[PDB]
Amino acid sequence: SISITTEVMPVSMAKTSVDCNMYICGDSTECANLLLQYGSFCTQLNRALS
Amino acid sequence: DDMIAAYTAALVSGTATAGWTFGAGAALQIPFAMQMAYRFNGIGVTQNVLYENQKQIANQFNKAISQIQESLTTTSTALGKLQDVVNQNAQALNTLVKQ
Amino acid sequence: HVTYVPSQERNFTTAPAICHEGKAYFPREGVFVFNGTSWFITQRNFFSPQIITTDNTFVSGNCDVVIGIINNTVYDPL
Ligand SMILES: *[C@@H]1O[C@H](CO)[C@@H](O)[C@H](O)[C@H]1NC(C)=O
Ligand SMILES: *[C@@H]1O[C@H](CO)[C@@H](O)[C@H](O)[C@H]1NC(C)=O
Repeated sequence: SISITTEVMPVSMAKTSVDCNMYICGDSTECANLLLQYGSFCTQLNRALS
Repeated sequence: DDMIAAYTAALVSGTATAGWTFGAGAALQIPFAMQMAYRFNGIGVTQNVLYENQKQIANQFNKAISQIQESLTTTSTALGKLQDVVNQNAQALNTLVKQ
Repeated sequence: HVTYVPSQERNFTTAPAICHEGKAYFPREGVFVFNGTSWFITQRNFFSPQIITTDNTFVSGNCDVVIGIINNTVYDPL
């Protein structure tokens, strides 16, 4: 007999990006000023996601 | 690096002198033309094709080796995924220093 | 894992092909070997000498282009 079998495999997932400034301090200038010295952590996160 | 170079030299010498038999066990000597004939026979081509066109096949082999040599002397990004490893390690350590 | 390991190597004198009345005879599978008396054909992984016949070999061309060809005879059963 001749049989045909199916096999399904994932290849990719969704590409995503975050913006630290809006997630942490949404439209607040004082919070952004206090966040200004955490920039290495956010550039590390953005490098990982990209 | 000298130890790894010695390992690769041993592998290339064993391939050029013994063939395929030094992985299954003890090395068996065989002249290189006969080893080439078996490799040709392994892909469905009879060995008279090798034995009658040996000059052309040898010349094409030498020409291909020279092209590989010429490609690596010009600045390019052929080894670009080996550079990424050292770049990533250096960047991680410098990020630890700056944080 | 149960595996097969060959052993007890032996040296023979070998040739790529044999010439016989202006024709080149190549083996089907195996190699031509010489053990000091006469020429046989054998499998590569085990030593079992066989008589060089027309069934073992095939013909392609004449014997002036192949490097290392020798003169010998091929036994026809008929
Ligand atoms: C070569 O092989 C043949 C096979 O019959 C044998 O008769 C002969 O004695 C062998 N010669 C040597 C030197 O072993
Ligand atoms: C035997 O071989 C030699 C060299 O390969 C060749 O010159 C000679 O013609 C051969 N014998 C015959 C009968 O063709």
